[PDB]
Amino acid sequence: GCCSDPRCNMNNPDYC
Repeated sequence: GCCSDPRCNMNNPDYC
């Protein structure tokens, strides 16, 4: 889950 990761969430607007 990309939403759980702060960096993933921030850099992946399509993912989360």
